[PDB]
Amino acid sequence: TESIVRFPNITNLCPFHEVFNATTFASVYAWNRKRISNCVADYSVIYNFAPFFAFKCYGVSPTKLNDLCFTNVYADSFVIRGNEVSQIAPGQTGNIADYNYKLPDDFTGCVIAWNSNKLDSKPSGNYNYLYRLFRKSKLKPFERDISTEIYQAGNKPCNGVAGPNCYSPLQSYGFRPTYGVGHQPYRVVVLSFELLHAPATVCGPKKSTNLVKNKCVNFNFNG
Amino acid sequence: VQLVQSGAEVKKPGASVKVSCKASGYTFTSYYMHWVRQAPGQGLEWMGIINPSGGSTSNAQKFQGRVTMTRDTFTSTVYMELSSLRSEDTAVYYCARDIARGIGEYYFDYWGQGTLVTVSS
Amino acid sequence: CVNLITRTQSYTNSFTRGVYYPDKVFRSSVLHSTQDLFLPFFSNVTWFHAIHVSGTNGTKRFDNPALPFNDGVYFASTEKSNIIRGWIFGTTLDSKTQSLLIVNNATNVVIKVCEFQFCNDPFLDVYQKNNKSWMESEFRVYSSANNCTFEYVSQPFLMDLEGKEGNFKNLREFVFKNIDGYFKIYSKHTPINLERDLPQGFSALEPLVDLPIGINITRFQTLLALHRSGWTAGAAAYYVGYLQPRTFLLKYNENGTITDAVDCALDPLSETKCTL
Amino acid sequence: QSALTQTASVSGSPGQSITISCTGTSSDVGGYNYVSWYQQHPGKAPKLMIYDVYKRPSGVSNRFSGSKSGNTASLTISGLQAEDEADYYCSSYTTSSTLLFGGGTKLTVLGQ
Ligand SMILES: *[C@@H]1O[C@H](CO)[C@@H](O)[C@H](O)[C@H]1NC(C)=O
Ligand SMILES: *[C@@H]1O[C@H](CO)[C@@H](O)[C@H](O)[C@H]1NC(C)=O
Ligand SMILES: *[C@@H]1O[C@H](CO)[C@@H](O)[C@H](O)[C@H]1NC(C)=O
Ligand SMILES: *[C@@H]1O[C@H](CO)[C@@H](O)[C@H](O)[C@H]1NC(C)=O
Ligand SMILES: *[C@@H]1O[C@H](CO)[C@@H](O)[C@H](O)[C@H]1NC(C)=O
Ligand SMILES: *[C@@H]1O[C@H](CO)[C@@H](O)[C@H](O)[C@H]1NC(C)=O
Ligand SMILES: *[C@@H]1O[C@H](CO)[C@@H](O)[C@H](O)[C@H]1NC(C)=O
Repeated sequence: TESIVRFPNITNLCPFHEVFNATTFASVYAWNRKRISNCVADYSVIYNFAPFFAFKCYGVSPTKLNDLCFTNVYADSFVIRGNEVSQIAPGQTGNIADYNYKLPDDFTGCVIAWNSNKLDSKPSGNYNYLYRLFRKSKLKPFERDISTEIYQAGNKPCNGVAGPNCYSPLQSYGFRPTYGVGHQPYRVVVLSFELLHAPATVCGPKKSTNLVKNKCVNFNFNG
Repeated sequence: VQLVQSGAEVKKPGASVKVSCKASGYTFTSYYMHWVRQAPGQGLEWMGIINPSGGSTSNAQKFQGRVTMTRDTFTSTVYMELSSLRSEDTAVYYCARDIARGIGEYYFDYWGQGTLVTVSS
Repeated sequence: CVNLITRTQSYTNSFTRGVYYPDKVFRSSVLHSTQDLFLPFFSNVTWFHAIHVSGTNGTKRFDNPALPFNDGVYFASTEKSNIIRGWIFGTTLDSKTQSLLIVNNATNVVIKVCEFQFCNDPFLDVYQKNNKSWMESEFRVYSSANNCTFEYVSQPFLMDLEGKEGNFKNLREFVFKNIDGYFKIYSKHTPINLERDLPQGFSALEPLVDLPIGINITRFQTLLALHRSGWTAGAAAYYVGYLQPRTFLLKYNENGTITDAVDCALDPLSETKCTL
Repeated sequence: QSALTQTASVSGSPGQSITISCTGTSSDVGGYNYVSWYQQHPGKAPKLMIYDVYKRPSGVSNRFSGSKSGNTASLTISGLQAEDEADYYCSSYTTSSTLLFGGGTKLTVLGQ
């Protein structure tokens, strides 16, 4: 007969003005994790931002995205070298997957990546954004590793000296305009979703229709 | 907060010595006050506690009863005493203060000044 | 900050406690078999009894407060009139990392996760200002208040000792569980009679706050409240347990309440009732 | 007693990060979680450098980091400059009601 979509009464838009068009994304080894809670999702501004080189949503579909919701999400920020833009996909190994950032094997979120080279780069070159070149083992999913212990690449115990067989775990790219568009620095935003076990809190401004029972319902009640 | 001890002191073997340390810069009664030893060029050793609030006068089992430390709040000084010294110790003595208001944990700082009690035939 | 509180030791058997609602459901007359973090039945739970003296005869005692935070804890105090006032869950209790500062004065709870300068013995000083001058607390717990996130400023956590009818009042039980970037705190205040040590009874617990913050918490220690006169002779009754990953069968009652449970592992008898 | 005995002497180079060890009765370090690493500048009174296992006091330049596993303790000095030739001493509260001081670690650095 009728459909009920009774949702919480609130209008505070979820933080996105400080997520995408932020000042400067952190480096891949120091990635941000901005928890989002107690608001209403407004994924329209994401498409309003720019046409994205990658938008692969591994949990749900982008059209399906705007009208469903979960408990609380996380937005992670990156700027990465152009080769590894696809490496954010769940399950892979490279300079960044096993050393800097790896999505869980059952990732259920979204991945966004677009140009910033003409936007945020320097003709003389920027070294602010780093990357974890070396690490002892694979980096567990959703882990923020920050230490800068010198890798033991030689028989001699390095113990922090800088020299042969002593390589610092942290290195940086060039970020020059004189780079091919296929490998130039790329910003990344990753969104993470849960499986709706806890009550939902944050989603799109779906109009909360009236409640009518005893006849028939397309009940939603946040799931 | 600087401390001060007595000057160099010398005794013959088999005699007594009575060293003193004066506290300054803080509340004398609140903080503990320890005593330590080390033979010239050798490792350190720790005597005991003279907590000024009430005479605790502790000591290790090695010096048990041999060392009789006494407090003095009015002069904000600490008095530390020996008995029957025959060339055994002849070491440098430091009055020690620990980093704790009230009940103490034996982490030392502000190691007094340093006195060389000397015993030899 | 001052270091004055000393702690004694004891052990006792938590007969059967710690069962709590894993999630909000109206499951009625349902024999659910939820597997989660719980307190093992008849486990050996410590009996920390922190004791303070006005201060005299320091008698060389070293301090010795220290507590781990393996999985979750079962702080289950019994003390009558509020002295246990909050906990300082953290990982280093220094200016390096984050740490919660749950503090429960007479009218609010002041969860203020923040990089704090917790020294070796935190405690709340309630000092008398005038002849009456109400009551005022201060800070010897922390001295830094560094870069950090927001507070939680909710309704008081522990109740205000509703003890008119003359009994030995609520067995205040909390289960602080940290998982997947959340802080889950449960509560229950079942009253008891004069002489009790958590008797039999499968009484359940209810979630109180689900803190969104996520930290590497690995140590904690409870904050006492010392009535300044040097301070008066304080006392407390800790009941720090330690949770373990166990499989429980919960016997939900008619009104959605939980009244019975079984750990499935204490005895082959319990396992057989767990597999039905 | 002097149960806590450490390395007699250790050597290093400017810039290198050498760790010195504290060894003694495993009850003393295993039972209680208190260690201390007072420095000893030759010719004058010693002073503290890290009062707990990994808790530095004021004025130590955050150059020394502690560790502990059963009967282990270290400072992990960052640079090992020429001024760090000073003697180093370990200490820990005991299972018994006493305090034991280690003896040794006359650290040396290049320059002779
Ligand atoms: C948000 O995006 C707009 C797009 O023009 C930009 O002007 C603005 O600076 C951005 N916000 C911030 C805080 O940078
Ligand atoms: C406690 O202190 C008082 C004085 O402060 C002293 O007379 C008494 O002997 C002390 N107690 C013990 C057991 O030494
Ligand atoms: C309880 O278990 C603990 C293990 O931490 C043990 O030390 C203690 O002796 C036990 N006490 C009793 C009464 O079983
Ligand atoms: C109790 O704590 C709240 C925290 O919001 C504070 O505003 C209030 O002043 C406190 N009152 C007293 C009496 O400490
Ligand atoms: C906290 O972080 C900020 C940002 O880096 C820094 O400027 C500040 O020194 C840190 N410490 C304190 C106590 O604010
Ligand atoms: C928490 O701190 C301990 C302290 O050594 C460390 O071993 C552990 O890896 C840390 N965990 C996380 C998730 O950072
Ligand atoms: C449920 O609530 C009713 C209402 O008082 C009560 O009569 C009944 O005993 C309750 N069921 C229980 C406690 O199992």
